[PDB]
Amino acid sequence: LRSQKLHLTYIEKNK
Amino acid sequence: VLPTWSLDSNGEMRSRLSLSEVLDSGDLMKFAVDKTGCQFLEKAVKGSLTSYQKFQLFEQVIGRKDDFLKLSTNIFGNYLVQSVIGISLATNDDGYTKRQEKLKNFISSQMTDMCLDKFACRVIQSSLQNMDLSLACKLVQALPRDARLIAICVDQNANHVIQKVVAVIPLKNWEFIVDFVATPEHLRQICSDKYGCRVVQTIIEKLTALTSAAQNLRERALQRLMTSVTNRCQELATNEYANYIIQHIVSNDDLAVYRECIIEKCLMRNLLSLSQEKFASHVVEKAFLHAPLELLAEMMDEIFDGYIPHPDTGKDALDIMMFHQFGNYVVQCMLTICCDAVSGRRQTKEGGYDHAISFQDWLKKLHSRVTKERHRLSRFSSGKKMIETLANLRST
RNA sequence: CUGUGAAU
Ligand code: NA
Repeated sequence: LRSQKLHLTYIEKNK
Repeated sequence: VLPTWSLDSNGEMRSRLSLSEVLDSGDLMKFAVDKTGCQFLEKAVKGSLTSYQKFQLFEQVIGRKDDFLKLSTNIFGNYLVQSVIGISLATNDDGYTKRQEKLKNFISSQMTDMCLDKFACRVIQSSLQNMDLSLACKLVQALPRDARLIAICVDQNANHVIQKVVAVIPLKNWEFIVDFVATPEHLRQICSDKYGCRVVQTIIEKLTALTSAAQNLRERALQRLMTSVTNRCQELATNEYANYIIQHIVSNDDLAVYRECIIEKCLMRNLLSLSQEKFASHVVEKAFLHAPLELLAEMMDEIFDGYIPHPDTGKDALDIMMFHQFGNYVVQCMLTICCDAVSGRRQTKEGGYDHAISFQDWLKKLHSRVTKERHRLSRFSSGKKMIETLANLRST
């Protein structure tokens, strides 16, 4: 299991 | 420590002693601070007492200020003080008024000092519970109104005094505590404390559970505290202790309007990040478990189609959470919710419309990812539980 | 036991 936080770019609801 | 007249030939306290001999000797203060002597007095005051025996106990235990404080702050004497206070409140003689009045003046003058003491705070808690409400409120009026109230809320001992006030005292007399904690400079420093968060939660629980004026008082105090919590819920949800406050609000149906505000303005568009937090992941779970179905659908849609996959590996938000030390519990929560709804253990109808097909669609997406990564998931206990969860559902 | 909270 990973311990570091990984981010992904958010997608708007209308996109 | 014990007087020599009370000792046998070996130096130990004489067995079978009369309570009257201790009362008439003037050496009660030695017995009350001794383990053996105070055990004797505790059992003695449990039996029947004459009129003058009660008066002797009232004068020697709760009658003199310096002796009262010395016994209240003693590891053993605090039990005798509480017993004598109970006997004093149960004896409705002519001196009843002056006794409780003097008891009130003793506690009020040293309120904060007794609240912060490991043993004297028990005397205050037992007083608040058993005294006349008019006299117990005067103890509440002796609580500090300034920054010293922070010390009382976050102290290991004094925090239980506040919670006792919240439980037995009318809100009108302790509304100032709600205003104090709801202040921005006080909310985060008290909610983020081990003992202060217990104070805040107890306040929320009491304000949630008479006249329209009393209801208006309860609603306006809860509104003020909820506004402050929602204004800082991002910092509170990620906090080691304050996360329990956000969870309790989200999990309480009587606070629905505030739950949706926390979900709408704090958790949405931050689900992937908050799911990988040690403390906020518990908040995300509670949000998934208690959000209205309309907001639950938006939370599901954010995890499934709300993030651009990694341009190199192609892994999306579900992949990251599924293999994170804390995010994996959020994925297990989503799967359990969908399996419960499909198998008839969770509510799927709202507004007279069955949303079971939405849970089926989310279940398909979760089931297909577990299938695609079953090789890696079968090596984790969290992956094994997801595989077992889907196996039970396909047994049916 | 893959992950957090009260004083005799
Ligand atoms: Na667990």
